[PDB]
Amino acid sequence: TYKYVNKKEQESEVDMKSATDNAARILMWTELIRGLGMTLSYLFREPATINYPFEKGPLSPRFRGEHALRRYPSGEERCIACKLCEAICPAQAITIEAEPRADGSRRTTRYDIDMTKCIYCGFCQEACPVDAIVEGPNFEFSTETHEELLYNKEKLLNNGDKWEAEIAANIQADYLYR
Amino acid sequence: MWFEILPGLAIMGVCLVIPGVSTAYIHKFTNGGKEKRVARVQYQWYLMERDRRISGVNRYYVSKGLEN
Amino acid sequence: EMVRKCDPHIGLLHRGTEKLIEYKTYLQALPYFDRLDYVSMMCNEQAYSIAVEKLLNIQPPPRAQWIRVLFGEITRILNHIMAVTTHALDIGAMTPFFWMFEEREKMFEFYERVSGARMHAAYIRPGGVHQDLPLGLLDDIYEFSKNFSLRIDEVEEMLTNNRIWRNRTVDIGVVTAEDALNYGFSGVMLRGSGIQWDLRKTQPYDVYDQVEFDVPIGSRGDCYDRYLCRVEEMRQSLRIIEQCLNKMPPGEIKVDDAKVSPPKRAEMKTSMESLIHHFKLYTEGYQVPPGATYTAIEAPKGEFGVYLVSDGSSRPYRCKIKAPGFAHLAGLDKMSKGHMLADVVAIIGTQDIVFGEIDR
Amino acid sequence: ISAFLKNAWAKEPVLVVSFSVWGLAIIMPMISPYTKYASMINKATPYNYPVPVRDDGNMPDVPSHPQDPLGPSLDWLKNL
Amino acid sequence: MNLYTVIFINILLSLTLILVAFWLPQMNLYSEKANPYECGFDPTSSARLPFSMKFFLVAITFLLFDLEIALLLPLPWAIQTIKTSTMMIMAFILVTILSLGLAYEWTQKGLEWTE
Amino acid sequence: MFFINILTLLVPILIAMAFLTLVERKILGYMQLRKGPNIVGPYGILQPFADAMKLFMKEPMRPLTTSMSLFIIAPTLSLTLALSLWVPLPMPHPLINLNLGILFILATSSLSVYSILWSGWASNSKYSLFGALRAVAQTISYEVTMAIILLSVLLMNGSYSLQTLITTQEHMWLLLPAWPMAMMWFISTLAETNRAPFDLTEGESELVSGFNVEYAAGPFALFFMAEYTNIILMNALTTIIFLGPLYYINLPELYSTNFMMEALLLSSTFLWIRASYPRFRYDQLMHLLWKNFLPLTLALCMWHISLPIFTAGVPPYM
Amino acid sequence: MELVEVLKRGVQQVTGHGGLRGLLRVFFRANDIRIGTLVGEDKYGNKYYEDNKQFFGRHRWVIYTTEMNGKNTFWDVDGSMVPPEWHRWLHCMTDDP
Amino acid sequence: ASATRVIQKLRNWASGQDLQAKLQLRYQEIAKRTQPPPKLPVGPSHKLSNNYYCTR
Amino acid sequence: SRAEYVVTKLDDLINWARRSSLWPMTFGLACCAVEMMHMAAPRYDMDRFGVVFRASPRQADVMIVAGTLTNKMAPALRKVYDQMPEPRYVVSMGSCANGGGYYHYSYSVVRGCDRIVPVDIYVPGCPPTAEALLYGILQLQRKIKREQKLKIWYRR
Ligand SMILES: CCCCCCCCCCCCCCCCCC(=O)OC[C@H](COP(=O)(O)OCCN)OC(=O)CCCCCCCCCCCCCCCCC
Ligand code: SF4
Ligand code: SF4
Ligand code: SF4
Repeated sequence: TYKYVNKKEQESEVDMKSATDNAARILMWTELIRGLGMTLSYLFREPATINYPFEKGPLSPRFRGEHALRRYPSGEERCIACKLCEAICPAQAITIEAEPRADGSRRTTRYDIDMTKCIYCGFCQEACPVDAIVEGPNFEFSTETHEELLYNKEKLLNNGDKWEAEIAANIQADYLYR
Repeated sequence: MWFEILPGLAIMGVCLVIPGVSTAYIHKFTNGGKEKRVARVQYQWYLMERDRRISGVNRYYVSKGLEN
Repeated sequence: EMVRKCDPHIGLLHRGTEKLIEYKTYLQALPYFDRLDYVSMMCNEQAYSIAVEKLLNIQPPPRAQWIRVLFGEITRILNHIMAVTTHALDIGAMTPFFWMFEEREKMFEFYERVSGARMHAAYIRPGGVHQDLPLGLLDDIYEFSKNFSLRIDEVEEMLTNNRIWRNRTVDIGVVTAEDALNYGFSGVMLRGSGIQWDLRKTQPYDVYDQVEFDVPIGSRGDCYDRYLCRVEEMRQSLRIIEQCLNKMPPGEIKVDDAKVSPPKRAEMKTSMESLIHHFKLYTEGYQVPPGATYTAIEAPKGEFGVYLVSDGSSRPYRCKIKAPGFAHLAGLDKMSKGHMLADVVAIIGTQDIVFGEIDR
Repeated sequence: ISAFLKNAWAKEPVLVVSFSVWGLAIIMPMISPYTKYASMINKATPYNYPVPVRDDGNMPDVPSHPQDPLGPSLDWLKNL
Repeated sequence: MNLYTVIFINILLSLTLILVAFWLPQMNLYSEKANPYECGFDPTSSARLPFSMKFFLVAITFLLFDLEIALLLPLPWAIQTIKTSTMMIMAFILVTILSLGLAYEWTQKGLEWTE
Repeated sequence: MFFINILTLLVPILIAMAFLTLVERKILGYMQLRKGPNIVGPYGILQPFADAMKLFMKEPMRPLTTSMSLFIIAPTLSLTLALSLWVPLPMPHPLINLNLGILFILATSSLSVYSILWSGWASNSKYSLFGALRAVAQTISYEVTMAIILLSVLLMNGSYSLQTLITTQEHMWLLLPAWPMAMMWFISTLAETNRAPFDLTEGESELVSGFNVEYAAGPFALFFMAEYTNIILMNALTTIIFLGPLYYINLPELYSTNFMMEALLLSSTFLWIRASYPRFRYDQLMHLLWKNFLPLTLALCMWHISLPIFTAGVPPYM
Repeated sequence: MELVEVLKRGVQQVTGHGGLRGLLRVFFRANDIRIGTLVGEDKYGNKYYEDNKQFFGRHRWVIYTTEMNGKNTFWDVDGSMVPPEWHRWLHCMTDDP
Repeated sequence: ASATRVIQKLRNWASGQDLQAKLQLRYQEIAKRTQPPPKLPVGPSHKLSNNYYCTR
Repeated sequence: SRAEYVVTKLDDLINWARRSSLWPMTFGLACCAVEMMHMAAPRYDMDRFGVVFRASPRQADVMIVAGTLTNKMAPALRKVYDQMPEPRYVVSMGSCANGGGYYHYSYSVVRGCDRIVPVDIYVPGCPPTAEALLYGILQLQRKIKREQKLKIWYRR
């Protein structure tokens, strides 16, 4: 079905009353006083803004931000260098170089993320079979140097040891959906 | 909120009030308890030049009366 | 100060998305579509998903289709807010922008609660949908929809019966229907000239046959008619959101075929089959058969199209993307004849123009 | 023509007002009685000295003093 | 001399302000910042070239209407004359003549611009 | 003491400009569902000083294609005229009592145009020249109506002196006799000063900041404060002419206070109007202000010539 | 009437931060006065107030410290100082501090 | 929510229609932010029998 | 008291001015500009901080590279940065501009605005939340707050 937006049904009915009304629309700007009144109404409403550093925007557990490399509750490193977080990374941001650890364990000697190539898509954390790399809540990690945004294993593990108290909760909230 | 505009409006108003009261009081102070004379025509200028030359001091705003 | 010739030299958001897509998989290539038209994100990935589904001979389930059309109409309201308010900024009226970008922030909260991204949510996948929407979200969409009518009424009160808006849009950008068809326009640029055409009606793709709405059509091809058409498309998208909320059936959100769509996170931790399938899906892909398609949807700008070419491999061989805005910009020179710099500015704003899809 | 003016009061009411006010400005001076007191008031204003006149001995209607009965009584300007 | 003084004061304010604006800050001049804007790219020609004006007839008739203003403006003094009928008729004639000229221009499409 | 009078007339007007900028931003904010500046001061009562200081620390631009003489001289002229326009203003007792104040205002503004019109030429560039020619068109549009409106309004005052309007309005306003002339005067004050919807010379979406695209520093700041000073001047003129406040020879500060109130109202109205409407077109402005305002203006001038006569209301020459 | 009641509410706002010292310490430092309920204090100094009668961006807020790790954040404040236990509650991922 | 009942009147008159019911902001009519856990359902092809991939 | 202390406080003042009033440019190329608009929008209002746009680069103190920078659009960016009058700052916004981003390996992309303009502050995201861009802008404010120019001039 369709409908017309600017098609007059039919014309040619005018008397002195309608002429007066149109001539008073003109010469008084009556359809402009309505815009003035609208903007005046908006002057007396509560503004939608927030004192940002002190009160902030609402986010959800699914929110995907800064990355982190997680650990088990035993402190054991949770990644195993299965090397598919970089298989699927559609920006080729992730590199891995892996070896046995001298304990006899599949673990990494390298986990880099050029966060200037990352598109923050979540594919790595929904591809990891062990919930090792995640995309956490921190969106406030701006820098004054390009080289700082090129991460490695130690920075990601620092993030994990920092944000575990948040990431564990976000995961607890969002699983049963993923 | 909209009452957070009243500070700037208040500075603006206190600043727009001064040019008037200031001019009035400066006029009264120089000319002396009197509005500053308007001389739109040559007759008023004649009156003021007269009152200057009556004073004994070259000031048109002493207003010598019936003590003469 | 009046224009005798227009030569748009686009090429300044040309990256090479099509070649990179040829080098990526079908899932790796999805966020490019979010990033092509970057104010109508979920519709682009809806088109891509539909095309890959057609190549796979697979359909998603009811719930996924319903939430897909829901978020498609949400994208329509996004981009129509964007277009209308940017057009107004260009013409001089700046308050609708600030009034409606709050509503867009609420919509971004919907995106960020469903996905984890305000804008570039890779939520519409080929096999249905990634993640089921959380508890307590349809209530919020309802609470938004019940008041968005008032918001759009405020904007329409400001600048429909106005004189400056009318004098600045009326008899501007006039297009004949034959000229529109030959130049290759689509969507609103057709319906403003009075061509009864909408793929949501003629070539319905998810559930649009199952939901009712009206298509606004214009009698003059001026900017004013195809402004009111956008306003009424926003209202009708709201009408459809009402229905999509009132019926959102239970069930799986992605295709229950683990050779195309990945399994549940716990199913890939007790079963070996589903782990194999996780592995191959997330490292190699799913090997769509050879062939080709052209699939088109009503993007909020017009006919967003994708011509995919394939092979037994897990990657695409060619993926051209039709951009509504390409042909509009081609017709810019025709529409600006006897007009001025300001009217040309308004004509740019009227096409619902965005260059990630044009240059791409 | 009544229909024409009915149409013009809707479309283009700015020129209707203009012609109406033009004709009114031209016609209303002809109508009022107060129109004639304007020249009389402009005449009454003494911008220049009324120069006295020599008593020939044949000037009865001319006064001998400011506040005599004779001369133009300006009481029509009062309580106009 | 009061008015001369006020104007000199404003003049010297403006000039002292420009002096400060120029000799207080720091400068790093080079040819790529001192060349005309034209929105990121370079100009294809000079700006000291013809800009066709499409309201020139409107400009000239504005000049003539300015003279009409100059003729109408003595009216506040013309009203304190004793006649108050000759001035009425003559001002009526002047305004009506100007309106007639405006109407002729309007009908002949002089107020429209040269497309 | 005349120099102290100059101070008391000039420095508060500059603070008024500076805080009008704040008021503009905050009113437009709250109309736009946001809070404007509330950070740099308590409620943002230092942002104007910050802007000024930052503008006077930036390096000025002396381009190569420019004509440096006109370039530097145009903002000078702009501010000088904006600040000399406040001179004869009776609030109620003026600084300079002229007998032809309105002609002084008219000529001063018609000369204020030349700041825009020479800065645009001197700044050798395209959008600059566009802004200049748009200023030419704007002035062509509004000057005739401004003059004939003002003539018709003072045709019941009896003089061009601004101080006589106070006695003309001792028992009434000139808005009820002349509300149509007041409408058209308001919108011509809106076309003058290059204020929205009749901006059309720094029309950021049509032109990229016309007649200022090549100006960066304190010169641009001078243009800015000239505009925001002429706004208050025109509101002061509207409220001296039509919205005549109470004189009360014993209480002149009452006149000053009511003048303040009405001027603030009308300036806030300018800001309101910026927030509400879109922009005209500089040919649509001509069509409006020739084909609607000038007919009615001439007709009402005829009316206001007839009216002193057929009502016996010819005013006095002093 | 209600004007008097909002004036009373403003008086309470002015007079619920200690005194003039404590009021200016919050007003020059956060540009707000709105009083709420103290949810809890952190191990650095942060305060984490709450007032659910406001709308859904201001029902929760922070008042930072003046020294976190020897940095003098009395003026130089940043959102990176909210630790993760309170980040989750402040960005409204929970109703559970 | 707090508009002192006369400013509410002013804005509802200048606008043209009641907006205290249809507000731009959100106070308590929104889905809250910590929720119960779900139990997501399971589509067909989980039949456990009479379900061979060659048939579907 | 001391000339060095007076110089320090004067520099604090000039930094306060340039920090409380930094006028960005209407220069946005891609999706990231939408989040810049959202920062301009009511919720995260920039004019609250004295950060209002100006269209001309000469009436501007900072430029925000909100989008993908291509080989065809780099001369224009550099012309604009040049035309900006010093003191001037740059904010690279988004992965496409910090580095090459999702279009790093393509034929028509410069792999960072670092190669064309000197960046003061990098904001990551695809897109960066306007919350995050705002954080980066306040971080640039903090960077201006510690410039110590007149101090070192005295110490020359
Ligand atoms: C006793 C008998 C004799 C009596 C004689 C008197 C008879 C009555 C006279 C009434 C005349 C009133 C003056 C009307 C002038 C306007 C003329 C007009 O028609 O409107 C002009 C313009 C046209 O709009 P449009 O729809 O395009 O119609 C034109 C079609 N040709 O429309 C516009 O101008 C709108 C564009 C300008 C918008 C600017 C924003 C205005 C905002 C409103 C603020 C109002 C505040 C005014 C306060 C003034 C205080 C000083
Ligand atoms: S997918 Fe997970 S386990 Fe495998 S390499 Fe990546 S982070 Fe490590
Ligand atoms: S979020 Fe996406 S782009 Fe970023 S590292 Fe993970 S897979 Fe790569
Ligand atoms: S970083 Fe992401 S959001 Fe920003 S321009 Fe690039 S693709 Fe768009």
